[PDB]
Amino acid sequence: EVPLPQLRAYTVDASWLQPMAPLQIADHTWQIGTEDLTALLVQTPDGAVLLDGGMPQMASHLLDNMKARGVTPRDLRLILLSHAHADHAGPVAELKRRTGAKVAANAESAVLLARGGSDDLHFGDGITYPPANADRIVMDGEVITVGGIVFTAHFMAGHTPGSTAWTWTDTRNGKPVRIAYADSLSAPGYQLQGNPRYPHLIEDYRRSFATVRALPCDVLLTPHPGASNWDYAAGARAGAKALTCKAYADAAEQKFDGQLAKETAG
Ligand SMILES: [Zn+2]
Ligand SMILES: [Zn+2]
Ligand SMILES: [Zn+2]
Repeated sequence: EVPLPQLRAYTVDASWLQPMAPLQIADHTWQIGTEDLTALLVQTPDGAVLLDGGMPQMASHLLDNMKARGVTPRDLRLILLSHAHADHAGPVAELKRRTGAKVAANAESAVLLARGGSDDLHFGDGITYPPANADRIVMDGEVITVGGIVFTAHFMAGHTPGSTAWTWTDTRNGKPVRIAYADSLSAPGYQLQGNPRYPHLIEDYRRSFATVRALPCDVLLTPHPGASNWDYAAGARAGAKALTCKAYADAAEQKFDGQLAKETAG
């Protein structure tokens, strides 16, 4: 006689959980997550912004890195998200409890975050995390300002309904640097065609390829750094091989077209 299976934890490649010291991207922007998951700290005179936190177990590491940057828990003002999957929004509930931070997200991302990633359109309950509430709902193109840095939301639905690119202008060498943190454009294991839970999935992805292509984008970063050819473990040449937003979108579209053809054949 055979029991039901044990719950299966969401396990990931070791590099996704490998701590790294803060890596500066521009004057006010740092990568503070792990070697293979992005978490961006943007430091302003009036407090800090975090874009993504990575996995649930990364919360204390993020706070240690924030401390090393001179940002105390009370100084963290705002959390923004690429998308509300466990490997990017994982520690958000805990960060809210341990810091001053409030969350701003679009309605789709807010709804998914509030169910801790459960009943995912594609993953079901396979990949979940502690639920958190959004404090502010943003609309497409809406801006949020913290200590004079202005962040713009660009909706790029597909990977999740609420997938979002965030853009802001930092400086490097007295010159402006237009940073584009573009969300994932993957569809890992997704049913793309005739998906009853996401009927216009293909059209949304196609629109999202165009959105990403057109972002203001001197430097592209992505939640999975490898998608944009970043190597956080490579120090001074971490960003050297980084893709443009144009090249990222193109590569994603080509991958997506191949996946569509494979699905039709499958
Ligand atoms: Zn400044
Ligand atoms: Zn995801
Ligand atoms: Zn991911």
